[PDB]
Amino acid sequence: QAVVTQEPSLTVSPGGTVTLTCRSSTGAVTTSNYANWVQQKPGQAPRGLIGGTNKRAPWTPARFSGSLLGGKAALTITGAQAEDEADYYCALWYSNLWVFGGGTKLTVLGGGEVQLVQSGAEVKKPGASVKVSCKASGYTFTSYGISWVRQAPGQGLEWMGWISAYNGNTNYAQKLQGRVTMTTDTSTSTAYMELRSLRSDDTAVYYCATIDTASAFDIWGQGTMVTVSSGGC
Amino acid sequence: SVLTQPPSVSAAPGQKVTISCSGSSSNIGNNYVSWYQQLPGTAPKLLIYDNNKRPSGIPDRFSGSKSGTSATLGITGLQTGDEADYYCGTWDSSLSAVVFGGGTKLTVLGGGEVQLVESGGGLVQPGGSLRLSCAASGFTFNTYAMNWVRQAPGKGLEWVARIRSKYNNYATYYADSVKDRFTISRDDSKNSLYLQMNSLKTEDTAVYYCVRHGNFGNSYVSWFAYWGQGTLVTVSSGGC
Repeated sequence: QAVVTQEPSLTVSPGGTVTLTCRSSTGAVTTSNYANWVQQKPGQAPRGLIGGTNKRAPWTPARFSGSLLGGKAALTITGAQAEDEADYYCALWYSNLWVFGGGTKLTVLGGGEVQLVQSGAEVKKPGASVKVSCKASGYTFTSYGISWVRQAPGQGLEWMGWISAYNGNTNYAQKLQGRVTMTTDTSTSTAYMELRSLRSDDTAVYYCATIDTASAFDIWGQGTMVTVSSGGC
Repeated sequence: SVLTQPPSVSAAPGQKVTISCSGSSSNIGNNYVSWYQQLPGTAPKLLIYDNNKRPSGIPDRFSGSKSGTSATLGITGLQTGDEADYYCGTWDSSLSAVVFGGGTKLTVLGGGEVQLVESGGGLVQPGGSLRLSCAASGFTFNTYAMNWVRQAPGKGLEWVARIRSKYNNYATYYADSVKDRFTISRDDSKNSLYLQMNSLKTEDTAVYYCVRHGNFGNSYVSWFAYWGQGTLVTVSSGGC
């Protein structure tokens, strides 16, 4: 099976030039790989940007250009804007199949480019504790504030509290004070939420999210379902 | 809830819809308001921050305003993909906490923009099964091949399956990872694409996208032009 490889992350200042590359494990990337570039802005669905090495989508700005350079596919952004912050995926055609690279997380220096990955679903008995993890991949973890929001089935959003990944200070929702603990691990870029003395009404999807300069949550984790039931497993 | 919003509202495609949120001096009155859009089983998505600012990628048809102790979300030129639950959120000074409205579920009642609306995602046990749907609009569905592409949390894109149009004998293709477990199909009379997912494994956990091809100039057709919003499929034993 062919493997497509990309830089995991890059940073560019507004107005700068950045070159993203896409390597094939089979040899030099050729026009016969019809290199495609797909853009995924923070919290958005992806959208095609470049196809057939250098063909622009109708919505692709002139500042983006696709090419081949030294055996790799290349995506060049000339005069980067804050709007260009995204995860960029390249895809190469190998006879009867598109193989995607792992993506390049491009941060535009200003709220950097990250993906949040939460731990799996949990089944708990009343009285037990649950510890949910939230790992950030991309721009420097300590630049972030992490907030926890939960949602019971068919109900509204509920703020649980938040923490700074820079200094570790917390603020918890009044209802949960003394039952909830939020922590971070700098070495692993992971935020943690522990909720103790679980009861039936704790059954919800638990989300972690980054915090804005404005206290708005731009990037969210996929959520973690916690089911609290008498029977348990 | 601290913030008050109507439980539901309906509107037609191409029309304008407004969603209002009522608070007090301690919250909306003196703090910046945010708006979130939420599709079923998936995470909220930031639409508006600082009362009226859009993050990049949020269409210009979404707008926000604040007047005294009330805030309003405006959606002009409604699209089928705008059918979602909308939440207002702000900081409450008297509580020293983030507060949310109860959410307004917007129902949106060929035409419009290219839209790929997904449903059917959810949480299932290993060995379970799910059926995903993609309702297409804004183009002649029966002339297009469609693809399913998935993205596991914090990971890259992986092609799943392809179905050609009627003009190419509805030819189907599958990634080796899903061969014999998944079935791609379509119902042209319903403008719908399906993904039947049987014998689910924990490694099938991902956001699943339906994708439609598009012209990239007059000499190339990218399979990856238009994408749906995605539907989350979680396959877990729940630590059992």
